[PDB]
Amino acid sequence: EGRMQIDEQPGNAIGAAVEGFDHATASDADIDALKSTIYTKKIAVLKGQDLSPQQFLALGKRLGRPEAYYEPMYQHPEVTEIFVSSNVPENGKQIGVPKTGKFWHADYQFMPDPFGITLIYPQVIPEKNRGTYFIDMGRAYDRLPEDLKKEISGTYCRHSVRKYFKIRPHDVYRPISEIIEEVERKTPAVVQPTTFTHPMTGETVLYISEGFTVGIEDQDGKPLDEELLKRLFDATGQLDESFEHDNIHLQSFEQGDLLVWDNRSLIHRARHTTTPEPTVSYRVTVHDERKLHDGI
Ligand SMILES: C[C@H](CC(=O)O)NCC(=O)O
Ligand SMILES: [Cl-]
Ligand SMILES: [Fe+2]
Repeated sequence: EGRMQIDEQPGNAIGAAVEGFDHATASDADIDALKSTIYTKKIAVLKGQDLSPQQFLALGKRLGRPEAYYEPMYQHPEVTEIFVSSNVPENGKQIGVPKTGKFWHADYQFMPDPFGITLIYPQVIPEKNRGTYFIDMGRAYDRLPEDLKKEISGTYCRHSVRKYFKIRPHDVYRPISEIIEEVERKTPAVVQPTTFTHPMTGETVLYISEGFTVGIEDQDGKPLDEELLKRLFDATGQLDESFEHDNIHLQSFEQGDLLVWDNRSLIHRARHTTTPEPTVSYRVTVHDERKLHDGI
């Protein structure tokens, strides 16, 4: 230990690069500084990581408690805790699930107890169309018009996987209404405060995403017209299919990079499939020392 170096982007710019990180030997202070960087700079890019799937899980265990994805078709064949996004067949077989995350979302936002930290370890990186898009929803909250902050004050949002639940191999020949009903039973919509206070930073986070947030309700639980959600999606940059909105950050990476990011503050989205270049990434998702927000 005592060799890790963190290079934060200047000022309010998102992100930091982390050199000399070895998960097997990092000190307690090293991990504390890395976690502080994640919560403050939102994306930490670990450089020069050459890890097996088993070692990648070991690295995640240094940061928190891993949770495996609740649908197992996403899981790595050797490591249940690794979620695999892949469109490269292996021995002709589909590993993980292709073309995941083509919509704005925070990970597990449709679940009652979402984890605070997402780790992505790219395996196959497009030459041209690489990277992941991000919006910092605490910064996006701050940039809302004052009256729009007022309009969501005291409201609650409903989040559900019902739009982007992916058909599974064993769903073939089932009637679609059966699958729709099963999703509502297995993963019922969850209600969260529209905004919450980040336990680590104190920031107010606007916890919505176009992909999972399906309704908004007033302070008494009465459903509000979803045009409010559309206006919030619009203001925060989530309806811009050009990805030019000022809130949007394109995070690129190179071989050996490993992204660790704040899954309270950030929403993210895969790029458009503007090229046929494949993507393969391994994901570990960990709970840290606090719940997503104090109301959980
Ligand atoms: C529905 C998504 C997975 C996918 O894009 O197929 N869930 C990812 C997550 O919430 O962690
Ligand atoms: Cl794109
Ligand atoms: Fe995701």
